[PDB]
Amino acid sequence: PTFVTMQRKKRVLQRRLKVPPALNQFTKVLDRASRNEALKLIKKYAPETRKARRERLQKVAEEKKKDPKKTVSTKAPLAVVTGLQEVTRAIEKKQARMVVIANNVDPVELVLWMPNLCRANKIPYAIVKDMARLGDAIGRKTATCVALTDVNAEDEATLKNLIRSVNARFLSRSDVIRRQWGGLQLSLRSRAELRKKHARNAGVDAAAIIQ
Amino acid sequence: GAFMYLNELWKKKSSDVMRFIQRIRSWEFRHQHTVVRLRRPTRPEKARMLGYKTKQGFCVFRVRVRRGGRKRPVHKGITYGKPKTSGVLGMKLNKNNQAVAEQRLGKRFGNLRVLNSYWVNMDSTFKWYEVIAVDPMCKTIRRDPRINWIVNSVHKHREQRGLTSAGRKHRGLRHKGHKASKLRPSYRAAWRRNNRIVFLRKR
Amino acid sequence: GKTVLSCRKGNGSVYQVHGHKRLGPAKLRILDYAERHGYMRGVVKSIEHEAGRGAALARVEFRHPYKFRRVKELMVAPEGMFTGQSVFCGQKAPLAIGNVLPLGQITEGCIVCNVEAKPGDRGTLARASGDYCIIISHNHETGRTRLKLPSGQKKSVPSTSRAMIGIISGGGRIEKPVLKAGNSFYRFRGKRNCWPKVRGVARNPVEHPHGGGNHQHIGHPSTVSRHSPPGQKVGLIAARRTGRIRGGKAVKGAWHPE
RNA sequence: AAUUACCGAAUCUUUGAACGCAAACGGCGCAUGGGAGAAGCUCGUGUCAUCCCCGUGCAUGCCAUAUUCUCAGUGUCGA
RNA sequence: AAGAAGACCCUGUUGAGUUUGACUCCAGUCUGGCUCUGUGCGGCGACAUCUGAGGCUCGGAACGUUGCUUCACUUAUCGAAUGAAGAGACCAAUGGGUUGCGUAGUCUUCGGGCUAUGCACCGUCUAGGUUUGGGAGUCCCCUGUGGGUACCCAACCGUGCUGUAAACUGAACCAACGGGAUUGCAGUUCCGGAGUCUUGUUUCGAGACAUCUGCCAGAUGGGGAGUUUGGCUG
RNA sequence: GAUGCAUCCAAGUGGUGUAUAUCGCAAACUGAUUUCUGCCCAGUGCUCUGAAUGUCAACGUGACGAGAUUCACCGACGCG
RNA sequence: CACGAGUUGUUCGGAAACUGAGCACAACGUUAUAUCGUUUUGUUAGGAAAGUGAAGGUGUGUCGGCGG
RNA sequence: CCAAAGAAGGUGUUAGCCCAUUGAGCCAUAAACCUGAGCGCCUCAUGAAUAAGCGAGUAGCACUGUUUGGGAAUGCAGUGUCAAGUUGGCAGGUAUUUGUCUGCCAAAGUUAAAUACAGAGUAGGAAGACCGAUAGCGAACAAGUAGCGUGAGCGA
RNA sequence: AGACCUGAGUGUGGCAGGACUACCCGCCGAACUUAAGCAUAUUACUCAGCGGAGGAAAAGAAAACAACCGUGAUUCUCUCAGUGAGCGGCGAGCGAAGAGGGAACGAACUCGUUGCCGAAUCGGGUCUUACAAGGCCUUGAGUUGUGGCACAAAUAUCAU
Ligand SMILES: [K+]
Ligand SMILES: [K+]
Ligand SMILES: [K+]
Ligand SMILES: [K+]
Ligand SMILES: [K+]
Ligand SMILES: [K+]
Ligand SMILES: [Mg+2]
Ligand SMILES: [Mg+2]
Ligand SMILES: [Mg+2]
Ligand SMILES: [Mg+2]
Ligand SMILES: [Mg+2]
Ligand SMILES: [Mg+2]
Ligand SMILES: [Mg+2]
Ligand SMILES: [Mg+2]
Ligand SMILES: [Mg+2]
Ligand SMILES: [Mg+2]
Ligand SMILES: [Mg+2]
Ligand SMILES: [Mg+2]
Ligand SMILES: [Mg+2]
Ligand SMILES: [Mg+2]
Ligand SMILES: [Mg+2]
Ligand SMILES: [Mg+2]
Ligand SMILES: [Mg+2]
Ligand SMILES: [Mg+2]
Ligand SMILES: [Mg+2]
Ligand SMILES: [Mg+2]
Ligand SMILES: [Mg+2]
Ligand SMILES: [Mg+2]
Ligand SMILES: [Mg+2]
Ligand SMILES: [Mg+2]
Ligand SMILES: [Mg+2]
Ligand SMILES: [Mg+2]
Ligand SMILES: [Mg+2]
Ligand SMILES: [Mg+2]
Ligand SMILES: [Mg+2]
Ligand SMILES: [Mg+2]
Ligand SMILES: [Mg+2]
Ligand SMILES: [Mg+2]
Ligand SMILES: [Mg+2]
Ligand SMILES: [Mg+2]
Ligand SMILES: [Mg+2]
Ligand SMILES: [Mg+2]
Ligand SMILES: [Mg+2]
Ligand SMILES: [Mg+2]
Ligand SMILES: [Mg+2]
Ligand SMILES: [Mg+2]
Ligand SMILES: [Mg+2]
Ligand SMILES: [Mg+2]
Ligand SMILES: [Mg+2]
Ligand SMILES: [Mg+2]
Ligand SMILES: [Mg+2]
Ligand SMILES: [Mg+2]
Ligand SMILES: [Mg+2]
Ligand SMILES: [Mg+2]
Ligand SMILES: [Mg+2]
Ligand SMILES: [Mg+2]
Ligand SMILES: [Mg+2]
Ligand SMILES: [Mg+2]
Ligand SMILES: [Mg+2]
Ligand SMILES: [Mg+2]
Ligand SMILES: [Mg+2]
Ligand SMILES: [Mg+2]
Ligand SMILES: [Mg+2]
Ligand SMILES: [Mg+2]
Ligand SMILES: [Mg+2]
Ligand SMILES: [Mg+2]
Ligand SMILES: [Mg+2]
Ligand code: NA
Ligand code: NA
Repeated sequence: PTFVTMQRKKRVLQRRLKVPPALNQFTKVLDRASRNEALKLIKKYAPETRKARRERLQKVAEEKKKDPKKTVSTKAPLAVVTGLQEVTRAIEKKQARMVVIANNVDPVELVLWMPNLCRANKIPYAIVKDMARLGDAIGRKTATCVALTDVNAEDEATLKNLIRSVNARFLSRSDVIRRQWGGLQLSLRSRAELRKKHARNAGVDAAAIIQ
Repeated sequence: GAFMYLNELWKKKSSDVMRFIQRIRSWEFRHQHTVVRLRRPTRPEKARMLGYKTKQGFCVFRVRVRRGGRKRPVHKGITYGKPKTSGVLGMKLNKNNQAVAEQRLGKRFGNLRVLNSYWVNMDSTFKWYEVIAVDPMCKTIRRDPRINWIVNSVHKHREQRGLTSAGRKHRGLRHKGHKASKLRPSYRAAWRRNNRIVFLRKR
Repeated sequence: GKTVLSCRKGNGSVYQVHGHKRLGPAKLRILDYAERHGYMRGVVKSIEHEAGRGAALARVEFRHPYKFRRVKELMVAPEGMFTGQSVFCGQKAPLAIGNVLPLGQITEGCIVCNVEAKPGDRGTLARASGDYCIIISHNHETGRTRLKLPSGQKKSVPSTSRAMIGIISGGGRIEKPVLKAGNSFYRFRGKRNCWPKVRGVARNPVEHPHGGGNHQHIGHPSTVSRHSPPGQKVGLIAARRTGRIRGGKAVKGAWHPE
């Protein structure tokens, strides 16, 4: 079917051409081990579902219905920041300890600028393999980005170790990331054709050497 | 907010990264149909400015139009009458291509109402416009005060009457005052004002 | 004026091929895997005449390489092909008349017909009756074979293109004088509506550039430019020379630097 | 139950955008409801094969939707 | 005499058919530029910075950028074919892989990278041909007949290869069989018989040109359109 | 010699000769056979070479000027 | 002209139910505009247009053979 | 004799009083419409007592074409090229480069009335210094009828 | 295994197609004719053609006029004005705008953006006499952003 051919051909054209660094940086993702650790932490601080939020809100009114003179907070428990608008505000306000960004957002212009914004505010960040896996951690279908603003005491060590790991791959490698182009990758048949051609003409010009 | 970064990124259309993104998309759109339904807009920041919302009853379609000047459809390129009307290849359509794209979409799908449209990509032979359409029978549309107006029958096929933003553009309606006196409220209306012979009862 | 007849025929209409009673396009078998790596054996079932074509046609029965059924392809018969003959098509086919071989497997000087201009086009060159190509040489560096076309032109094609060994049957057809308008009538009955031919000077000036005059004459040179628009491009189109050819008929067509 | 006038309740053949498929054919279907059935089986009553009659659904496109229906992809992942 | 507001001739600032070296133009054709339009290796210039060494001319790099151009390439594109029916590799890089480890430099946010350069992985199986090691089984019925044994491994080539090398008309499908689980035999199974893999393209040819697409520009252009083709005058 | 020639068409992945492939297709002239078909390329057509071979656009390149403007160079068929 | 009548089919002709020169619905493309183009050289459409079903497994109905 | 009625139709000749008309007023009502945003009930809503930005293949500009009274270009279209936002941008009707002033803030959307009905319809009404059966609509009448043409149409 | 991205099949609930077309909106678009000829011009941004609505349509809340002592969305009327504007083989011809007197007018609002919030949002079931602008439930949609508050007619809003 036409859509099957086009999605396969689209992948080919994204490796044959010369990919500018602003796009090639999204193919250089965090390693599998730290990606699993990051998603595990995000899952632990997942936002409360519709059911949980409703029960908490109803209980608050019970306190207020008891004594209307006093005041009871309606704030949600500590959780990761989700949504492009809210994650962006957390970065600009410099509240996020670490940002997790997905690498397959289409259109990519939604998050193409985010690694530069995180670098400009010296906020640790990482680029991970799937926006669907990011959604599973927060209990949604997909998620463009997730920001952590704070964690509990027992998880501070994990967050600090996580920050060090993502800093090695992304924040400390800013000079490499800003300059590394991608693409220009030959096909297997083209590579094999080039390999066999060199092997055919390996020692043809030997007699032209004085030595 | 995040809009500002999205908006300023789309102002660097000639940069290395944006040309690469558009080159891939233009190649993909070349191998698609003239009219294609999308789940989400390719430019959510641009679509929202033009009235799109992520609600039930909002639909986005990508429409393709062929580029170039209009060729007069005369047999064998033979015209008659005065030589002033002898041109075949050099005349231009008095309607812009964005308005043509909206009219093709609205004429094909009569159950929808065309709201607005925007430029997404170009190519040597094709121009792509994404058109925002609204379903008038949807309950979400019918109960939303911000979009309720489009249900009324006076807005049926408003793109065929040049009432959209692109239609207003080629009507000269972006201008007021001394730059638009002869075309307001329309060219025909001003012509009627200036050319009807008036017979007062006592003259 | 009015539309010239030569331009009117581009609409088709009553000037199209008389395709009824034709057996279909004549082609070699598809350049499949068996052809590319081994050979396929077929049996000539019949030799038939098709209306409008001088050369005889052959129905060759092959087995389906993948399914349990027969194929029964139809190709232009070379001279000497007979019913019950075994036909070999493929890489390993022996050099014999009626066999189809890759051009790179055919020796210098072998006479071939039904030559593929492009690999896999199922035969496009040397197909008219009595016609054939002559293989000049092969070049193993670039994988191209050079052949002499029936018009005398020299052309190079990929060595993977297939050719049939022999000459096309039905030669000598043009050497018999027709002798009768009725015989010309039956000849074009199977081809198309193009006969009889009325001279342009015999038409009226509204219809043809050559029409009109108190004498039947072309009042202007009959050699016309290559850039003249349709309706003006009648006569001798872009002629390099005119008059009787003396001392050798040069090869006609356009010069190719190859 | 006069006859007029007006209008809330009804009827409304074959068609036609005409839309199950066609058409100088009052033609021919696939589903699902019925009806009549002097053959056959059953005790003139029941039931009823083939045949016949009637109702409803059945064009294409688009939108929304699925107690969250069934799928496809050398798309991206994850086991 | 009738039949028709002379058909000949002239006039009108009335036409129309046709022609062309009329006037003014339009399609078509061709041509240039831009664009479509990508990668890498060179060559020849221009500019910039600095220098010649003779008598404004001429010659140098070395860092950059760029106007043309050679060659190699492939993903845009174009041309064919096919029921998109068997591509390439395994034969191994100037290859990919932090969903590997070293060495030497050079950076670091101290977490780890970047440049070269090794090693190891991805990663591998074969018809046939030639010649190196190894082990291992003619018998029944009557001179005849029937059944059966003359193998595996390794290296080299080869490259996916069970049939034809003068042709006269055949049949072939919906698997046997062997393993692994659940003496032999039979169920439900996978496995191979029918090799595996995919930085991916249906295949072939061409290929960043081509008129391939649009735009701008110029020639040509009764093929076609519109119009004109004075006046005086025995 | 098919990415062809002729050519339809307002336009496309459009159309015809072409279900074809030089013993073919398309365009002209003459007009069976027989015997022949002389001279002329100055003219007008058609057709084929110069790498500076003059001129002819747009685009490009540089320069004076505050800039519009202007100037110089480059520039293909075609004509010569 | 007026009034009143007449046309009877399992097998006759047509249709149900064939293909031909051909047409052009869908699909796709084009056009400011579909009222345009393609649509038989085995044959639509960048094209996922088959709702039909060998054999099995699993129940029912008409048989068969075996032993109890 | 009536007239708050003289009003024009009908009736066998010219009618205020022969008939019907011509007025207060009476009766009946789906919803909608109007009325301390009419007035109750339940339900649901609801009023009063510190910095940042503001619409991009868009506006411009070039070429071509068209349109305009718009004239070194009034709008628009195609292609090429394509911004600003650090007193920014647009307009200020002779092109350019400067620096002062004035007004306004494009490139997203809705909106009643006053206006049209130059060969339309529905339900009603009021008329005319108009025509008066070769007139006035083609049609005062079984008129878009009869009839004609293959047809588009023509048409008493 | 599964996910979500893209794309299909079917069921369920709907909508489009045609008619009308006087007026109105968008495109396309002549020629007769006038110039005592004719090509620019004129007829005319008209007829014919193709689309699309409504009781009207379109326009409409200043990137507007002006240059004043200033006016203040749109539309229409008289006038400006057949113009000491302008366009034009500067020929034939063509040709508006601001201001002023009036009609109308309760005339103004919404989104995007920016800040502060953030699923408070939408559908679908179900209940209340109720396909409630209501309660409850709902992964179904939606965080690739639905809604809320404040942006010069403004100067807090949010609980009581
Ligand atoms: K003929
Ligand atoms: K004839
Ligand atoms: K002549
Ligand atoms: K002849
Ligand atoms: K058609
Ligand atoms: K005009
Ligand atoms: Mg959130
Ligand atoms: Mg004309
Ligand atoms: Mg006005
Ligand atoms: Mg006026
Ligand atoms: Mg007037
Ligand atoms: Mg014709
Ligand atoms: Mg003749
Ligand atoms: Mg004659
Ligand atoms: Mg002629
Ligand atoms: Mg003659
Ligand atoms: Mg002659
Ligand atoms: Mg029907
Ligand atoms: Mg139908
Ligand atoms: Mg998969
Ligand atoms: Mg006379
Ligand atoms: Mg006369
Ligand atoms: Mg006259
Ligand atoms: Mg005179
Ligand atoms: Mg005539
Ligand atoms: Mg001409
Ligand atoms: Mg002429
Ligand atoms: Mg005279
Ligand atoms: Mg052809
Ligand atoms: Mg001749
Ligand atoms: Mg002779
Ligand atoms: Mg001569
Ligand atoms: Mg000559
Ligand atoms: Mg210049
Ligand atoms: Mg009679
Ligand atoms: Mg009778
Ligand atoms: Mg065809
Ligand atoms: Mg047929
Ligand atoms: Mg068919
Ligand atoms: Mg096809
Ligand atoms: Mg009276
Ligand atoms: Mg009364
Ligand atoms: Mg009240
Ligand atoms: Mg703005
Ligand atoms: Mg622009
Ligand atoms: Mg004009
Ligand atoms: Mg202009
Ligand atoms: Mg212009
Ligand atoms: Mg409006
Ligand atoms: Mg009166
Ligand atoms: Mg009369
Ligand atoms: Mg009359
Ligand atoms: Mg009459
Ligand atoms: Mg007139
Ligand atoms: Mg005149
Ligand atoms: Mg005159
Ligand atoms: Mg005249
Ligand atoms: Mg009209
Ligand atoms: Mg009104
Ligand atoms: Mg309106
Ligand atoms: Mg005003
Ligand atoms: Mg005056
Ligand atoms: Mg005018
Ligand atoms: Mg006023
Ligand atoms: Mg006024
Ligand atoms: Mg509810
Ligand atoms: Mg919002
Ligand atoms: Na044909
Ligand atoms: Na009432």
